[PDB]
Amino acid sequence: ARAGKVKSQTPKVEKQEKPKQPKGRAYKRLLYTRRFVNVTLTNGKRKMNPSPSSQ
Amino acid sequence: MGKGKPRGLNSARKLRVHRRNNRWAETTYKKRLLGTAFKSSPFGGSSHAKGIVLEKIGIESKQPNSAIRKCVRVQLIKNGKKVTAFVPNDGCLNFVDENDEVLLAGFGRKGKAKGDIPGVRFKVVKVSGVSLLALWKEKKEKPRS
Amino acid sequence: PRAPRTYSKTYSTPKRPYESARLDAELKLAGEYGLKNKREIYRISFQLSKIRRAARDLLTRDEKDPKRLFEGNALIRRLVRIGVLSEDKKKLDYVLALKVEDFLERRLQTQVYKLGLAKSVHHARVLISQRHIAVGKQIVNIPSFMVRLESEKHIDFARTSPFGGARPGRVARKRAAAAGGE
Amino acid sequence: SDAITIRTRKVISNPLLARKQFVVDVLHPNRANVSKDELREKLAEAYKAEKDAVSVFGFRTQYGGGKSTGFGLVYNSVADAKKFEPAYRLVRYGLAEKVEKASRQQRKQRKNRGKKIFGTGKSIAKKAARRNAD
RNA sequence: GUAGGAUAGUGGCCUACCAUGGUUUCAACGGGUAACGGGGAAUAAGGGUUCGAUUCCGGAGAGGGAGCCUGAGAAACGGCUACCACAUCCAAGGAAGGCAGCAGGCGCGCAAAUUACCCAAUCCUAAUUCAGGGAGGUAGUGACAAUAAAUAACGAUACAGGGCCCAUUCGGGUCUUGUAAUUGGAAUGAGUACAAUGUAAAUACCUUAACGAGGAACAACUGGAGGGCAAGUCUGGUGCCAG
Ligand SMILES: [Mg+2]
Ligand SMILES: [Mg+2]
Ligand SMILES: [Mg+2]
Ligand SMILES: [Mg+2]
Ligand SMILES: [Mg+2]
Ligand SMILES: [Mg+2]
Ligand SMILES: [Mg+2]
Ligand SMILES: [Mg+2]
Ligand SMILES: [Mg+2]
Ligand SMILES: [Mg+2]
Ligand SMILES: [Mg+2]
Ligand SMILES: [Mg+2]
Ligand SMILES: [Mg+2]
Ligand SMILES: [Mg+2]
Ligand SMILES: [Mg+2]
Ligand SMILES: [Mg+2]
Ligand SMILES: [Mg+2]
Ligand SMILES: [Mg+2]
Ligand SMILES: [Mg+2]
Ligand SMILES: [Mg+2]
Ligand SMILES: [Mg+2]
Repeated sequence: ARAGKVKSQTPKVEKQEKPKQPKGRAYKRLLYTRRFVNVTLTNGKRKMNPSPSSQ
Repeated sequence: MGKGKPRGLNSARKLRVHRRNNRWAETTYKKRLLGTAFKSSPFGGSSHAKGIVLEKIGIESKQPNSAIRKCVRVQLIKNGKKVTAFVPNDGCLNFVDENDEVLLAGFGRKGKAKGDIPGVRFKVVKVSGVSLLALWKEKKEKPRS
Repeated sequence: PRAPRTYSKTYSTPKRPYESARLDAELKLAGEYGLKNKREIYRISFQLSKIRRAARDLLTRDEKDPKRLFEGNALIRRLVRIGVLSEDKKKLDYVLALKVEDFLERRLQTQVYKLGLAKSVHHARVLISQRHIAVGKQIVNIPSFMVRLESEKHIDFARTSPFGGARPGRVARKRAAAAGGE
Repeated sequence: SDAITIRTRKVISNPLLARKQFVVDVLHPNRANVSKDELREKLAEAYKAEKDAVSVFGFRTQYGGGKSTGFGLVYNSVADAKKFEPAYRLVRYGLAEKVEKASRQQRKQRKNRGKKIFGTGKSIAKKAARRNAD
């Protein structure tokens, strides 16, 4: 089309029934854990949202 | 060099005058003074304006990126002036339709163009009392025709 | 027509949003002293900021001369009462550098955890929220209470409710009922 | 268990109004809420006043049961209490009766109507009756 | 200026007669203001800049402009008289009007609430303890703005991370942490609800009995995820399109 062709063309994938990421302070706690407590692995450098290791 | 401006202890009025004079080179200040917004500027120096959709018009974009930018020729209600409002997101123009009331907003640049869409200054926000973004989302539905 | 009830948009956002290091620091602070948001941190900063400003102002006049002497002294006293300032440090120029961490540490948030009671910061907070903990014999349920040091020894579990041990409390009752039925 | 530990803080004797006015302070340990009648009774027992001339208001309990902090007066007599205390208070107590009246708006309307007419209404009525034929 | 007139009184306020002054580049005069003035507001190193219709103080106005009665005090508009502009009621001869009080409607607009409850407070007026009061308060609507903070917490068992008595290979795991529709005991007020509190009467608050949490809920949205700038070289759909 020549008026929002792309929105109509895509396949609608459905929201997966995943568990709630808890609200308020819980989230903050989780974030903290992710950051400073657990300490993510680094070959040389830190990274917040890593990739599946590939090109 | 004493550097232009009078540094005397009683040279204050003159200084003030000079400052005032200078003020008329500053563009924003000038605008504020003369009421360019109140005398021109399709809107009445306002945030928004309701306007009637006269027709749907695809406008060809500036350069680099090449496309048709699905704008609308809007007639503002309060003044009677005629402007061109870009319509955001996928489709959206269909939703807007034709001869509808349409609540416009400024595009962002305190007047002026917005990037690539030449001769275009306004976002359509609401069409006949809803909201375009909302419509696009389908979080809220249109009130029929 | 009565009078405008006054307020302050007290607790103020930083001037840049995404100074990454700063953000990280904030997060760390939150983790340490179990906060719901950066908002709390900001508030704390503002509180401290004001104090710092006051100190600066005082300094900008001569210590010996009057307002500086008195007002500053009063401020120092207040700080001491709050329990952020130490007893070694009561020289105004010490207030100047108090730090937000110290402020955080003085909360009824942490003064539950520091005195045992809870076990694990968040838990303490939850307890405070849920109508336990009475600083006097009057039930505080604000986490950001700021304990008075003079009344830190007096922090107990509530006269009423469990843990203090007046009533067992709802789930327990249900269990008892079930047992009875059985 | 509790014993309704009542106190009477800030006692101002009032020869002008003919009363003892004061802050009622009261405790609940494990009971919750004191009740007004009970408070009055307690006051009477204390002061040798009788509920009839005791008169209490305000309060709002502290927070987390425990305490309550209202305002209580003990008049020099029942009669005195009656002729000084506002009517609402009396009604609350039970001493006086609730004053049965019309709605405020309605009253206003009535007043307006009255203003609109002149002299006695009897004449007006008569006139209306006369018209009735026309 | 002189004299009168007037005014409660000063005064070119007005009249008579005379003099030719008076203001001005230290911006007079004129024009504009999407200008009522100030207290103040926003911003906030210091200096500033912008805003001030709007809770207090002043000033104006009651559709416009005029005129006046009464009165200590009005050039009053919830007084009158006129003309203009707008409009109502009519048996056509004539009458009545003025929300920029409150509520409400249209209208305009991007843009703003109930035709509610009462004098209990606050104060006000009178012939006045006693009446009245859309001044004022009380709720209603209200994400204007502001403050305070719930949206699980502690277990156990079950699978993994960390200290390690010793590292002939193990491993107990003696000690501490995170993950599982396990499960279990302990609260919770958001809801509801006798009561009692409040209150003018009510609501609502605070106080309580009773019920009310286990992912199906007693469910957090908004924006973003190349840079500026916190965070995806993930997967597909697209293929100068639509965005
Ligand atoms: Mg190109
Ligand atoms: Mg309780
Ligand atoms: Mg004279
Ligand atoms: Mg102004
Ligand atoms: Mg004006
Ligand atoms: Mg003003
Ligand atoms: Mg205006
Ligand atoms: Mg005023
Ligand atoms: Mg009008
Ligand atoms: Mg007038
Ligand atoms: Mg009126
Ligand atoms: Mg008036
Ligand atoms: Mg009105
Ligand atoms: Mg609004
Ligand atoms: Mg009012
Ligand atoms: Mg509401
Ligand atoms: Mg709560
Ligand atoms: Mg999202
Ligand atoms: Mg996006
Ligand atoms: Mg994306
Ligand atoms: Mg980045």
